[PDB]
Amino acid sequence: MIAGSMVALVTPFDAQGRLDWDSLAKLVDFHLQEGTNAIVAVGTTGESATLDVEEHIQVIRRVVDQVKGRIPVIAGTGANSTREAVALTEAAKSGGADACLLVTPYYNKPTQEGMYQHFRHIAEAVAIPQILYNVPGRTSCDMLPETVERLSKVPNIIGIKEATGDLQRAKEVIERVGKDFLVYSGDDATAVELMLLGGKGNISVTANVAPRAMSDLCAAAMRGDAAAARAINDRLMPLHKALFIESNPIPVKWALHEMGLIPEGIRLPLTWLSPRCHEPLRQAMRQTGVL
Amino acid sequence: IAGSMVALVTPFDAQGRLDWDSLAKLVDFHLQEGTNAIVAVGTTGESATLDVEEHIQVIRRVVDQVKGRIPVIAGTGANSTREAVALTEAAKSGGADACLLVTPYYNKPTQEGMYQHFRHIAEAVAIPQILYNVPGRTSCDMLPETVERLSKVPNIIGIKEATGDLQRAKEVIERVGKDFLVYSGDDATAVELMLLGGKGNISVTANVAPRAMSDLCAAAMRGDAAAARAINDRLMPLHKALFIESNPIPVKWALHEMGLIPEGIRLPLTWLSPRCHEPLRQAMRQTGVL
Ligand SMILES: [Cl-]
Ligand SMILES: [Cl-]
Repeated sequence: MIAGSMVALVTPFDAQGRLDWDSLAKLVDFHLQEGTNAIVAVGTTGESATLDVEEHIQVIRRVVDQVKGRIPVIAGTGANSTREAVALTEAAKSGGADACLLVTPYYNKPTQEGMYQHFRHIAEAVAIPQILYNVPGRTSCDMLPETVERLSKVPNIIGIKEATGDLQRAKEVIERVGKDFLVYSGDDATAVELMLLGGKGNISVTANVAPRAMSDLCAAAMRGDAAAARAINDRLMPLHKALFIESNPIPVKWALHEMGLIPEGIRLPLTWLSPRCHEPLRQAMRQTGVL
Repeated sequence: IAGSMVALVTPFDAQGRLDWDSLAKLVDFHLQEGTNAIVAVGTTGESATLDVEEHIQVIRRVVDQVKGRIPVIAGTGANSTREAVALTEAAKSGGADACLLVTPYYNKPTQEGMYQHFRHIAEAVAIPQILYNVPGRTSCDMLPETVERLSKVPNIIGIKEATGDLQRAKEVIERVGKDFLVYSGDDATAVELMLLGGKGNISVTANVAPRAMSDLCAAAMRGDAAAARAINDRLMPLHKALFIESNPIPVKWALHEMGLIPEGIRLPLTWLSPRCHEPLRQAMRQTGVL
């Protein structure tokens, strides 16, 4: 089921920037062992922007083939061209993905109607479940709740990753969509509150490094155990903050390399975490018991 | 590379196919009306929805028609350094005089990552390169300290500053060498950026008012503030209405109304909403374009 703690998985690169399949296999085994509910491969945390079409499908198949159906595998397949998004989404389907996550078009600032038409088009073009993703702090556009509600009535559009961290927005979306349309957090610091409001999962950067804790956090929030959920969240807060001290996924790749899970590669225009940021993150990782 | 530089639309037919005859009409319109350069396949040209093959073909077609009469600048930015290098290499082979490279959108690089991205591209491809800062689209802002660093890299010849912030414009102009040229990417304020020492405007409004834009840039660049401002003030209703919905949705409606292009635009962009037709039509009539 496409709910709970879903890791926004990094894509590990060796120091020359090439895909590191051995390291990817370690990460997939770690999630399998620690209670992660789903894996999101080749999204923003996975450096979607710097993977070419051939690499995008390679990663998806390698994750799908290793997971062997044990938990869902969701593929990032958004683009700011409708045509490209269709091609990425068809590739995910061919690759064996259970669902796709599609960011709102970045850069070109479509109207709300253009957002509707874009997602309506992709939903009809490719028969795979699709999850919308609203992150205005990256895309420079905001899919408003009225538009989310319209798309919630389309076949194959199963939910939304809402990344604004605006809990008034979360509540408005949750109120306006059917109970079958699931609202997931895209903001690790506030995800507990979004799930307590009725959301059904967290597509999480923190989960890369604290998957068991995040799995426990989502389960607690999702059953309404507010005290338990907030307790884990409050303990993780320094790590949620540190993991965005420079743009995600720079901090989390540093953290995963410190854990011995991945190599030091990251592709331009992203850079390895600045040394001025290493202390706050290392401290958070020790404090939460991750390292 | 200076003056009124049109941020040229890419015309499509009703089924979304490239309309080469319409493109040629537009290039002739600019040649006749005093436009000083053409920026092909940028933001106003729907770079996002052109595939690699289409991108280069548009550049090739514009270059070949222009025949050296005015500079042709190609939009070649990307949010992957690897992609940006390929676009830039392609434009150079295609005969572009320069390339315009947006700062990486969506993935929010650090300032150091911006430096390394642009310096890599400037080393990789021997074609003049113009930086492009537009935080309202990219969700990152290239700060003047980074602009200055890059202004020392060979091959990096200028910057299109689209923030509309004239204190930002002044800071950039003061920090960089007199050889590194600062161009406006905000039509409403471009006149002031040129009066501050900027050297052109990479303009949406020039698509529909090329003569007026050319006259405005020439006045601003020789320091005739009164004449530059009077032209700009005249055009202001059009500058505003051309962003009533995200550019290039309004300007494509305007160019179709003028009879210059067909009514095609590629998803996720949509044809101008009906409620926006009147204010734009009125602004075009007020300003003498229609
Ligand atoms: Cl971030
Ligand atoms: Cl706009």
